[PDB]
Amino acid sequence: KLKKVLDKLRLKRKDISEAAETVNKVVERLLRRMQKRESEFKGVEQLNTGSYYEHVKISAPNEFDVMFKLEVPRIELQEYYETGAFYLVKFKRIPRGNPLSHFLEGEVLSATKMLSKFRKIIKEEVKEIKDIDVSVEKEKPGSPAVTLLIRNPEEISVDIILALESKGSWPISTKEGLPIQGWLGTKVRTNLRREPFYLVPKNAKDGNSFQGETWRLSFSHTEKYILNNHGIEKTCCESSGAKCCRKECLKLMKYLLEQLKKEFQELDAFCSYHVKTAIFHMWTQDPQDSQWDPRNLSSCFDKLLAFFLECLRTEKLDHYFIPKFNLFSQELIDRKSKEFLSKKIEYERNNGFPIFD
DNA sequence: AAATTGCCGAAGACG
DNA sequence: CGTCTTCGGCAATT
Ligand SMILES: Cc1nn(-c2nc3ccccc3[nH]2)c(O)c1[C@@H]1OC(=O)c2ccccc21
Ligand SMILES: [Zn+2]
Repeated sequence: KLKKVLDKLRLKRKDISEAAETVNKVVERLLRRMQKRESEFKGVEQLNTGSYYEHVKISAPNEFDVMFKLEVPRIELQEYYETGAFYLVKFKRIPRGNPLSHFLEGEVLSATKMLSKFRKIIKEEVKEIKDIDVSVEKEKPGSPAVTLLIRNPEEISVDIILALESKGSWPISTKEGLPIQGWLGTKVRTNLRREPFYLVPKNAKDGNSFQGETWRLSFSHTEKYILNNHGIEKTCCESSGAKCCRKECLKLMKYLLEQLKKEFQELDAFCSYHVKTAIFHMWTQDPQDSQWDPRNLSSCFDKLLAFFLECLRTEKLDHYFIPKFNLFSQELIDRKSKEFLSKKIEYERNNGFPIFD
C-alpha cells in the first residue's frame, strides 16, 4: 500500500534528464556571470542542496536548490537577541580595500543590501537568456532565495541562495546540536563540525517587520552529507550492504504535508523543513539500521507520524543543529495552525490516508 | 588557471 | 532479486 504510493512519488529518469539539462545550463551561466570582474561576488562557488540533490524529492523534478557560497574571511558574529539562528555580521579589521565595502552599514554587513545586488545581477543576466524560457520570481520577504521560474515547458523553480562561508568554529548555540553520537558517531560529528558554516540572508522577523541586516545559519551542506551517509552501518544502502527505508519515510511524510498544504491555506506556515527536522530526531531516537528495515516501512512511518503529532501537540520541534530554536513556537506558528494540522493528520492516519489519491 | 576529464555511488529501468 | 544506465560530485589534470 505504502509501496504503491512510493512508486507514484518516484521520479522518472526521462523527466530527471529533461529538467537537469535545462537547470544546469541556466545555473552555470549565472555562476560564470557572478565570476565576472567588477562583481562583488567574484569568488562564489556552487554547492547543490535540497530535496533533489539528497534524492528525497518526490512526484516531479520541478524544484532545485543551489547555494552560491562566498568565502568571507575574518568575520565577528553577534547573536541577534537569543534566537540562536539569526546574526548580525561585522568584520574584524577593515580589509583595506573591500569588495563588500558597498554593502556595509557602519560596521554591519547588511544582508538586504548584499542580497539586493545579488538579485539585481541575476535579474540582468536572466534577461539575456534567449534559448530558454526563464524569469525571476517576485521578491518575497523572509526568503534568502532569488528564485527562477523555468518553463521547460514543464514548470521548474530554481532557488539560488547566496551564502557566506566562514571557516571558524561553529557559533556556540550549535554546541549541543547535531546529537548524532549514538548513531553516526563522534568521529563523524567532530569531522562535520570542522567544516565551514554558512549564513544566508534570511532576515529575522522582529515583529511585523524584518531586521534587514540579519543573516541566518544554514546547515544545508551538513544535512546533505547525512542524507547520503545515514546509517549506523557504513554499508547502509550501498551495493554490498542492506537497503533501509529511512528516505522512503521522509518521502511519505513530505507527501502527506504537501498534499495537505495544497488544499488548506491554514497550513501555509508549515513546510518541508519541519518534516525533515522531525525525521532527523527520529533517526537519532532510533539509530539502528534494523529498526528501518524496508519490511518495517509501515510502522516506521506511523512512528514518525506519532512523533510529529507529539511535536505539534506540545508546540515544540527543536531545530536539529540549534536546540534553543523552536520551529513550532507560538511566535512562528500560531497554536490554532498547529491544532489544525494535528486533526488533519490524525484523520488521514485513522482512515488509511485517502489524501494519497 | 578556468575548464576538461576520469571515477564511481545513488538510484531509475527492466526482466 | 541483477544488470545496465544517467546524473551528480570530486579533484587531478592540462
Ligand atoms: C519555516 C522554515 N524555516 N526554515 C528554516 N528555519 C531555519 C532556521 C535555522 C536554520 C535553517 C532554517 N530553515 C525554513 O527553511 C523554512 C521553510 O523554508 C522556507 O524557505 C520557507 C518559506 C516559507 C515557509 C517556510 C519555509
Ligand atoms: Zn540506508
